[PDB]
Amino acid sequence: ELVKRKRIEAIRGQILSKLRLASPPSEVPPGPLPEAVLALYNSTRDRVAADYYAKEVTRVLMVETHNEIYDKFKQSTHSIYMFFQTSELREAVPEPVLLSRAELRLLRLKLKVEQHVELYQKYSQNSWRYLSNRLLAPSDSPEWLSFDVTGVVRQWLSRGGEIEGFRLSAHCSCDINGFTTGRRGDLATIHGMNRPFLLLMATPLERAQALDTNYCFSSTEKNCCVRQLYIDFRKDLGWKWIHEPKGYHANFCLGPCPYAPCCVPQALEPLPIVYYVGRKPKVEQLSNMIVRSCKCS
Amino acid sequence: KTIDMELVKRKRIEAIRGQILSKLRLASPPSQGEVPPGPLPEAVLALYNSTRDRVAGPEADYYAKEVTRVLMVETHNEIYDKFKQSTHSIYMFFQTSELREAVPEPVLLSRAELRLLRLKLKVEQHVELYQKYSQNSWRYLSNRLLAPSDSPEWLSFDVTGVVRQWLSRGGEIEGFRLSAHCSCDSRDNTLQVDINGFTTGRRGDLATIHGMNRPFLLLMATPLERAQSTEKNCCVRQLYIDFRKDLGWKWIHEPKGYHANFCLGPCPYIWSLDVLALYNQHNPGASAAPCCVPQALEPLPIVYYVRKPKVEQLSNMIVRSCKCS
Amino acid sequence: FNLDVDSPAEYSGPEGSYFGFAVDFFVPSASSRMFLLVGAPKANTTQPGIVEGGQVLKCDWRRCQPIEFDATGNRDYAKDDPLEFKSHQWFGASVRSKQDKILACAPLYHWRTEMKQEREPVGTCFLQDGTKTVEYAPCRSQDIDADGQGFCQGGFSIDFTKADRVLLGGPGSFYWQGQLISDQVAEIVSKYDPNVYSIKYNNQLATRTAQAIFDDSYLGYSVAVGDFNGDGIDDFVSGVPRAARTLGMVYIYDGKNMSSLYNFTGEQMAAYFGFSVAATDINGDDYADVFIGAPLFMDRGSDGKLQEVGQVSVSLQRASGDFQTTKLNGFEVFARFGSAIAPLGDLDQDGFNDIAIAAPYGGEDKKGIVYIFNGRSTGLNAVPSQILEGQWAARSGCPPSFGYSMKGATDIDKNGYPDLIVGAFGVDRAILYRARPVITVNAGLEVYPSILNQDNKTCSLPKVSCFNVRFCLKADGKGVLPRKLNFQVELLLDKLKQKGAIRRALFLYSRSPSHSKNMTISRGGLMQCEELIAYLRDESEFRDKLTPITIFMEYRLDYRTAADTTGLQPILNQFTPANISRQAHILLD
Ligand SMILES: *[C@@H]1O[C@H](CO)[C@@H](O[C@@H]2O[C@H](CO)[C@@H](O[C@@H]3O[C@H](CO[C@H]4O[C@H](CO[C@H]5O[C@H](CO)[C@@H](O)[C@H](O)[C@@H]5O)[C@@H](O)[C@H](O[C@H]5O[C@H](CO)[C@@H](O)[C@H](O)[C@@H]5O)[C@@H]4O)[C@@H](O)[C@H](O[C@H]4O[C@H](CO)[C@@H](O)[C@H](O)[C@@H]4O)[C@@H]3O)[C@H](O)[C@H]2NC(C)=O)[C@H](O)[C@H]1NC(C)=O
Ligand SMILES: *[C@@H]1O[C@H](CO)[C@@H](O[C@@H]2O[C@H](CO)[C@@H](O[C@@H]3O[C@H](CO[C@H]4O[C@H](CO)[C@@H](O)[C@H](O)[C@@H]4O)[C@@H](O)[C@H](O[C@H]4O[C@H](CO)[C@@H](O)[C@H](O)[C@@H]4O[C@H]4O[C@H](CO)[C@@H](O)[C@H](O)[C@@H]4O)[C@@H]3O)[C@H](O)[C@H]2NC(C)=O)[C@H](O)[C@H]1NC(C)=O
Ligand SMILES: *[C@@H]1O[C@H](CO)[C@@H](O[C@@H]2O[C@H](CO)[C@@H](O[C@@H]3O[C@H](CO[C@H]4O[C@H](CO[C@H]5O[C@H](CO)[C@@H](O)[C@H](O)[C@@H]5O)[C@@H](O)[C@H](O)[C@@H]4O)[C@@H](O)[C@H](O[C@H]4O[C@H](CO)[C@@H](O)[C@H](O)[C@@H]4O)[C@@H]3O)[C@H](O)[C@H]2NC(C)=O)[C@H](O)[C@H]1NC(C)=O
Ligand SMILES: *[C@@H]1O[C@H](CO)[C@@H](O[C@@H]2O[C@H](CO)[C@@H](O[C@@H]3O[C@H](CO)[C@@H](O)[C@H](O[C@H]4O[C@H](CO)[C@@H](O)[C@H](O)[C@@H]4O)[C@@H]3O)[C@H](O)[C@H]2NC(C)=O)[C@H](O)[C@H]1NC(C)=O
Ligand SMILES: *[C@@H]1O[C@H](CO)[C@@H](O[C@@H]2O[C@H](CO)[C@@H](O[C@@H]3O[C@H](CO[C@H]4O[C@H](CO)[C@@H](O)[C@H](O)[C@@H]4O)[C@@H](O)[C@H](O)[C@@H]3O)[C@H](O)[C@H]2NC(C)=O)[C@H](O)[C@H]1NC(C)=O
Ligand SMILES: *[C@@H]1O[C@H](CO)[C@@H](O[C@@H]2O[C@H](CO)[C@@H](O[C@@H]3O[C@H](CO)[C@@H](O)[C@H](O)[C@@H]3O)[C@H](O)[C@H]2NC(C)=O)[C@H](O)[C@H]1NC(C)=O
Ligand SMILES: *[C@@H]1O[C@H](CO)[C@@H](O[C@@H]2O[C@H](CO)[C@@H](O)[C@H](O)[C@H]2NC(C)=O)[C@H](O)[C@H]1NC(C)=O
Ligand SMILES: *[C@@H]1O[C@H](CO)[C@@H](O)[C@H](O)[C@H]1NC(C)=O
Ligand SMILES: [Ca+2]
Ligand SMILES: [Ca+2]
Ligand SMILES: [Ca+2]
Ligand SMILES: [Ca+2]
Repeated sequence: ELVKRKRIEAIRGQILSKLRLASPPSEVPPGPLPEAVLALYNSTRDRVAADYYAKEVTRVLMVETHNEIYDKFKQSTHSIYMFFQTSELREAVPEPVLLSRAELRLLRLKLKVEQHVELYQKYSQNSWRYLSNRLLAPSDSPEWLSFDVTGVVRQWLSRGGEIEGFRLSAHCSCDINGFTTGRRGDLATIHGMNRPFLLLMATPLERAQALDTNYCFSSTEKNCCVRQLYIDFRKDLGWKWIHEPKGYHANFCLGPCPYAPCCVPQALEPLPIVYYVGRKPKVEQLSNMIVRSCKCS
Repeated sequence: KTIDMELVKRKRIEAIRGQILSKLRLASPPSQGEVPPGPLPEAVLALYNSTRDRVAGPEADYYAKEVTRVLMVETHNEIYDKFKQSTHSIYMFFQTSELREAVPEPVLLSRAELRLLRLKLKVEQHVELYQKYSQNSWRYLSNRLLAPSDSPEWLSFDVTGVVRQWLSRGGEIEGFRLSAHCSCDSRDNTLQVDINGFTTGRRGDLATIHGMNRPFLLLMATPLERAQSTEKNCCVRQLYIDFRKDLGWKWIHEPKGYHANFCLGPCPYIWSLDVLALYNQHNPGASAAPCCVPQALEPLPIVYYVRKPKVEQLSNMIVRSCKCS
Repeated sequence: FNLDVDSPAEYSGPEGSYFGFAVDFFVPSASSRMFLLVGAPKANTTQPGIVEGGQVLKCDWRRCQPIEFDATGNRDYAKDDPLEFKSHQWFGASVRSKQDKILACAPLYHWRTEMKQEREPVGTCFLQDGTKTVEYAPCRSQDIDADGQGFCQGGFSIDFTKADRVLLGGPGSFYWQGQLISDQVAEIVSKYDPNVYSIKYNNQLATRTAQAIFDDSYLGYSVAVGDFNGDGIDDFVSGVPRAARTLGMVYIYDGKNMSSLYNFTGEQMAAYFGFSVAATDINGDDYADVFIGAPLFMDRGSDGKLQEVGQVSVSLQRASGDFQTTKLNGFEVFARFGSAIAPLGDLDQDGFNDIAIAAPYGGEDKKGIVYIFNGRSTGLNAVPSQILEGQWAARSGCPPSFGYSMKGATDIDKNGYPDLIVGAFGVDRAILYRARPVITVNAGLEVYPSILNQDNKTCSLPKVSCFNVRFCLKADGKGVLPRKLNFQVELLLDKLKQKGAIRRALFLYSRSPSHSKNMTISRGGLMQCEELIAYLRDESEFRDKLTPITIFMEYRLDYRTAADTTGLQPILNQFTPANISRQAHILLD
């Protein structure tokens, strides 16, 4: 039982350090707490589809089919358009630098067959530019997906444009597909609750206010740094049976990791080799040989 | 914690020595008196030159993979008989008698990326890739946006799932198609990418070399010659942590407990008797000092009060697996 | 403000040798010891027949040891035909170090042409990467005479990039148009050949010759490195003090293909705009910022008379490509404020880099002054937080020149704070100032109740009008310091009454208007607070019920028990060290 008790005291010093806190804060309701944050908590645990500190998670719902979302679109039966207000975005995350992860999550209804989906971004309030792509699988139950639009949200908080949005059409074969119904509400949740919302994960102002060879070779670190090591086959191994290469930079991780945390590599790179087998030369590639980065875990 | 040496580097070298031999499933280096000194073909040098070119984009994944490549069929056969070349699409064709000869059994195939050669295209282009279905139909694969490279660029597309299906059928002829992006809901189309092609009209003595650098399918498979929890080693043990019971913290409403596991077990190397047998779990990193560290972690969302309730999510808390590196 | 002036390390070299003309740090392989690199360009060496060849000394933190860069004399081109002249070559005039690499140069090295018998000052450098010592003379070429690189004086100023490229300045190239040469360190040692006097490097980056109007410009007089075009490659900054018809300029070139990026121009004739330059991010935006010294800048006085005080311009780099430029004028006439500019790193570990600027001829007896300036969100603080004074009088000849060269941003004692070396070649001396740890203290004082009744008997006594005095104390630091900081706290009740008046307060059990308490508190943990009871005197004992009773709280540190193994005593942050006071009142009607 003594093995388990040491890690707990490291968790205590971790959580407080992740909150950048030395001590916990210093009430209501005697019943169940508000379901506005329980909707956030139920949306954060639902996963179907460097920076060790904490991120404050907040969400924002979309605009109904009212509020001028209709005089521009409405009828393209093979697409769905979603719009948001910037006056509420730059209030949850004031500075665009505080934003860390911004994934757009929707809600699927149709369970039969499969469809192919393309995602676009709003440009010039008329033009749409490509973003990402994802194929969909016939799941018998309602499934919850998510699209990482962090790079999009970050640029929108720097702009004073108080009106932005997204577009979700289907595949274009170069023929319209995807949304075979004209109600626009058969394939996804429109004008109802649980409607598409943009989940945000940013760092509070209270907080703000793993480098590789590019730092580990130019500086003399006393901590967990990746050290240089060139391995020769003829010199450090005595192997003349490997034609190419005849030496490479495998390197290694050496260094302490204090607040047993070890100096382990984080990023590794494969190595192609050339050797013969009797009379048959085989060009093979070994997986994970060159140590690039190093972490502490 | 005692002075430390430069022998740490030699501990890596002796761990690399046993590592290379284990990934090749070899006990001792092979014989080189059966190998002729001198001839180094430029056919295998193009393989090695394409593997060092890293285009940006379990137990069987730790061993070595025999890398072979196959060039495509020229436009002088079959590629002009139906469509030829147009501003709308670009067609590349391959055989199967050489695809199923470099990788005999479809299961041996691990990664098969199709690599091309870009020319300077400047500002912007968008490309969609397709696969040949039956003979008539084409289905979507992947897409990729293009960057203003002033120099010739080399790309690669992971079509492993396609090649594996091509190795299972005895289809003696296959191929790909390269069109561009389709702006729809309102209709637009065209392709502007310059890929190393045939240009159809280059003749003379140098014309023969103008078929080099043509699109080829790089293959990485496992040779046919190889084929084939009880806390003894470094395994992850169960541990359920309650906040009211193991911490005494009543200031966190949700959640009220989670499973924060841990890694327990030794990771040594180069032990007597030898081992070169169990090298995939004892020290797959070949480090001077392997530690039983977590490899995969999962974040944890939390709910706490301050008059403002803040929903936050902690990074790296739940330990899933444990490795030695 | 936190530089230790009480006990600085005094290093010395041979007299008359200009010991301290160039200073730098030395941090070799792994976690080893640290050293001071000091240049003495007029120092006699043991080289055969070489008078005042100069040397660079390795000093231990505490004897100094000469570094053997070259033991040989003058090589012969032929019999009775000397090839080079190492006498009076000023080796060690500029010293720059990167990890285990030490680069020293001889700007006054002359070399005889390989075509005829000349004596042309092309300059040469010696590089030591551990054991191997190589020569580096990129201006010792076949491009001879003043029209070429014959009078280049390569190595007049040097610096290192973060990508193992050397940056060399040559003010005399191309009839003193000047030239910047950059070579990869992998090529310098690999292509070195002691039998080749003109080595051509393929990856050499150099400012080629221009039109005759640009002659006599002195490009390469000073150098500094930093990224400016937002790519990741350290770019080349250099002062061109005689450019623009003696207005002075600073050229910025790309560190990849030697192309001009940005320009700065002096605003006064012959102000030597560009004598010294430095590049360090001062406002915490990861954009290196340009510091240009103009030690001969003359400003106008209050009386309408001109006065030479020197000027440094501070240019803040922005991502939009522009620069926010301000100007910092010197304090003393003829002090040549701005002669040397040394980035200090974060001297006080506040999150913003700081910088030092020297006036080598300021202060009493023109001994020398170094001013310390701190960074902030809006840039550099124009007012200095610390004044470094020279202690060494001028014997005869050159003035002490305290501050003429300096280098910072290296924590030589592993104390958590970067330290600073200051050279004074006129008295052959170098002085190490160690940064003292900075203690931030947050003191509190609560007085409840505020209103003391004339008869409120509550606390136990065989009972008089009494009240509770609660004072809290919390401290912390950011560096290498012990946990247990011993504080000495003094409290004085009713201080406003001078010694001799009628006092009205005194503690309950201490029976004394003052209470002393020795306080060990731990930094970082929690705030330690302590309560105690004091009472007011009876009504009939003093008719003075109008003089508000100020409770005074004073606090201090032991320093002696908070010092380090090296004897470095910490120091309080400067705007928030003071004691605090509150007050309670007796009312009526
Ligand atoms: C910040 O400020 C600084 C300082 O102002 C600035 O740096 C300078 O920028 C200016 C910008 O124009 C540069 O000026 C250019 O210089 C070019 C020089 O390089 C070539 O040209 C030489 C020209 O010879 C001169 O002399 C002869 C007589 O001898 C005369 O006939 C010519 O007309 C000319 O005046 C040329 O000789 C030289 O060639 C060398 O090598 C050959 C072998 O190949 C050898 O035979 C030669 O003997 C010589 O050794 C060299 O190649 C110049 O060409 C260029 O010309 C342009 O402008 C003119 C006038 O407008 C046009 O007519 C012409 O078509 C070109 O467009 C131009 O004058 C100056 O050199 C910079 N100084 C440096 C780098 O030190 C920065 O740019 C500023 N920063 C920013 C961001 O702007
Ligand atoms: C598969 O890949 C291998 C190597 O990975 C390749 O073998 C090599 O081919 C290249 C061809 O590109 C050869 O590189 C050439 O080298 C010569 C001279 O090199 C000497 O020195 C080397 C030591 O490094 C010796 O081993 C060698 O035997 C030679 O003695 C260069 O002159 C070539 O051209 C350069 O200069 C030109 C000017 O004439 C430039 O226009 C050109 O760009 C070349 O590069 C220069 O400019 C670059 C900037 O763009 C700069 O970065 C360079 O440093 C240089 O200054 C050419 O580089 C190489 O020697 C071969 N290796 C060996 C061991 O022989 C296989 O051919 C390849 N197989 C294929 C492609 O099928
Ligand atoms: C010697 O080296 C220098 C630099 O080391 C070379 O200078 C480079 O020139 C090229 C032009 O060939 C420039 O590329 C252009 O980029 C445009 C897009 O902007 C990008 O660059 C920005 C640079 O940073 C800016 O801010 C800094 C302040 O920090 C300023 O000082 C600087 O001047 C810039 O303003 C990035 O910040 C930005 O994010 C972008 O990434 C392109 O529009 C441009 O044209 C392209 O598109 C054309 C049609 O649209 C097409 O026809 C062209 O072929 C081209 O593809 C071009 O790409 C580099 O920006 C510039 N370097 C730097 C650091 O700015 C110099 O060319 C070289 N000389 C030789 C002989 O090799
Ligand atoms: C938000 O998240 C909370 C949890 O974080 C979630 O609470 C869930 O409530 C349901 C109850 O509807 C729990 O599921 C129940 O589990 C018990 C066994 O332990 C079953 O007996 C329950 O019976 C169901 O089946 C009936 C069939 O006739 C249904 O008619 C009936 O309605 C019951 O659903 C049921 O299986 C569930 O365990 C919790 N969640 C967790 C994690 O425990 C809440 O519903 C979420 N709210 C929203 C709006 O998303
Ligand atoms: C006559 O004199 C009496 C004694 O000199 C006075 O009695 C005092 O009355 C004040 C109320 O005005 C009390 O102040 C309160 O104290 C509580 C203490 O609770 C805290 O205790 C500890 C600190 O010791 C802390 O750790 C806890 O967490 C609590 O927070 C404060 O919480 C209140 O805010 C309030 O300030 C004095 O404590 C009390 N003195 C004594 C000795 O009990 C009386 O008021 C005088 N009459 C007058 C002026 O008319
Ligand atoms: C380094 O060593 C050199 C000698 O190797 C020292 O130079 C010497 O300097 C003194 C004056 O400081 C010279 O004395 C002079 O002699 C002439 C006669 O030739 C006389 O007329 C002058 O009035 C004066 O007394 C001496 O000649 C000269 N030595 C040589 C060989 O020229 C130099 O001072 C030393 N520097 C340091 C920093 O140690
Ligand atoms: C408590 O410390 C403060 C420091 O702020 C002392 O205030 C100084 O007062 C003298 C004259 O009263 C001034 O000349 C100084 O300029 C003040 N210091 C500052 C920083 O402004 C105060 O005197 C101290 N308390 C006692 C009783 O001496
Ligand atoms: C506290 O220490 C001081 C020395 O600074 C000493 O003079 C005094 O007597 C000590 N007082 C107590 C109560 O220990
Ligand atoms: Ca740069
Ligand atoms: Ca800056
Ligand atoms: Ca600072
Ligand atoms: Ca220090």
